[PDB]
Amino acid sequence: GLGEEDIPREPRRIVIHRGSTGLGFNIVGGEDGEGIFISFILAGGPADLSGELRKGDQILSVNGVDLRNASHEQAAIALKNAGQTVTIIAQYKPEEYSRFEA
Repeated sequence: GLGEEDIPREPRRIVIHRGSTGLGFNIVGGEDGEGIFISFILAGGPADLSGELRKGDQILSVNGVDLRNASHEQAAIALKNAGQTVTIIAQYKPEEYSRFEA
């Protein structure tokens, strides 16, 4: 069925050190079964300088807090409260991201 043939990418661990405005990305999703996806990387911000996160990554967890079925507000709160050194588990899911961004 739909999604069964998506290419699975291995989840990755990305450690981000918070900067003056945050972690340097934005998120969409957290509603209607859509997970939390990175939609924006701020130029020069922590996520950018790390070089690892990208648009279309789903954030699976933040500091071990599961965000697979979290609301958008829950995800934003988790990111706000994650401290100075933030451990993100992300999985690049371009097929899904594309289906949800249409």
